[PDB]
Amino acid sequence: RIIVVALYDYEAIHHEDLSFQKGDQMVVLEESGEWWKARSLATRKEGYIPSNYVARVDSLETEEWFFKGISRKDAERQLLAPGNMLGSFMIRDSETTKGSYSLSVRDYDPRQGDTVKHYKIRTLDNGGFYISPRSTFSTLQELVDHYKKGNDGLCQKLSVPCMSSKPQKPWEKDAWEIPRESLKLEKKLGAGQFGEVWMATYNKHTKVAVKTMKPGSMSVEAFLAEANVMKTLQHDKLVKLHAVVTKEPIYIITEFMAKGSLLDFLKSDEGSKQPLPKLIDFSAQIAEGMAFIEQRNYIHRDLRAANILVSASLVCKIADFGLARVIEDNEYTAREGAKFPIKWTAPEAINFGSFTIKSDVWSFGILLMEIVTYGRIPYPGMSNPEVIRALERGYRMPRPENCPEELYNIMMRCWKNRPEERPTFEYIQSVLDDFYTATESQYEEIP
Ligand SMILES: CNC(=O)[C@H](CC(C)C)N[C@H]1CC[C@H](n2cc(-c3ccc(Oc4ccccc4)cc3)c3c(N)ncnc32)CC1
Repeated sequence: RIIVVALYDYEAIHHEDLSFQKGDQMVVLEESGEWWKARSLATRKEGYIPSNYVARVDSLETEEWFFKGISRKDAERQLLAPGNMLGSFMIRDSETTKGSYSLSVRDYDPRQGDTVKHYKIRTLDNGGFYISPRSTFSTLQELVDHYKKGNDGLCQKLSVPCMSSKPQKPWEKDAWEIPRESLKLEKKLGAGQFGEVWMATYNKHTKVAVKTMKPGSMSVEAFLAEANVMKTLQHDKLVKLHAVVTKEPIYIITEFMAKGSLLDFLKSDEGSKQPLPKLIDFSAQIAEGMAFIEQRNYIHRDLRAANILVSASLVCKIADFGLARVIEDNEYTAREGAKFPIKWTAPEAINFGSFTIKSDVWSFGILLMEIVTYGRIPYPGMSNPEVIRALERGYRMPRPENCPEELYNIMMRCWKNRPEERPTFEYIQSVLDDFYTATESQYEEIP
């Protein structure tokens, strides 16, 4: 008997889904995938449930102020989102002390502006918790109630839990290769060289995006082989690949991203007004996604701002990872013109077809420049031959206005002519994640 309790409200969408009042209790039967088979004790109706809507009855996951499965950086982004107030907080699993916890608190001061401060919650050997030795607690709930009453050494008195929203429904069971009839294409979002993108509805209940590839552009078997790898590249900063239609014209079904391409967003009324530290955060998010791709020994091949998508909450997600590999070169695709962009591509990829994670690093440097110029064409005033010849002679784009020198230094590292001399995305991710807090302590040393 493994027992869980519902967190959010969820109703039937598929064959056998159940009732989810905000506080119903159930027993887990099976645990394969993100959909769990389970039986309820309330009115005892049965079927399948979304695992991310439930939580173990004795676990901290039931608490409003506990955020399971997020990082320190995630925590900071979430707390700094609009709608949160001074003293907004969360408790999360510690990233640097396994089994222990961390408290993250939204702070403000006129010098540093909006920040998030982090505290180590230590566990007592015989039970309980403390941040400072003079104030111990039997439960994390007692700790929270204590610091809601007064700061007692913290940067702020705790106010309310970090705002959150009901998570995405997990994708339907075993609906990887889906029938084309399951999709109603509702709005064409754009047309490109080798296909179109539509907003669509999947089986009357789920909003998705559908990339519709032109006949002649891809092979079903080649595409599917690659797509079966793509779908496993699951990370908060990569766009989620839900499903495919494995018949020409091949369809690629992904999560819908409300603010479209980062390139378009940077050139929009709203995006053109993002302050520099937000631009840096965008850059960090993309680098986190690319560090994942690097860790997974994968290659993007066409990294640039056009292929970054932006969510309604301004989360950046990498799209089209690996796709260029399975776009075919034939009479059909040739009729369009110009497969990959010279100004974004590493010289060894151009010259020899050597695409690697290091040519992606080169491209990332170009993307950084796209970001800090709000979407300007790379190498303004230069033709493609001019770019290639200048690069060969050690020319690189100069630092533009409103670009921190350290950011430009990262670009210059990305643009080493020898690929082995370019940094790892693991390195880039670390320097961008800590861009403004490099000389600052990890956690607050509270007395
Ligand atoms: C004037 N501006 C325009 O015309 C610009 C295009 C320019 C920025 C170049 N117009 C474009 C701007 C991006 C728009 N777009 C593309 C995708 C997408 C991307 C990749 C997908 O497939 C994948 C394949 C492999 C791995 C991951 C995903 C699926 C959907 C997408 C989405 N999921 N949600 C929302 N908008 C999306 C479409 C119209």
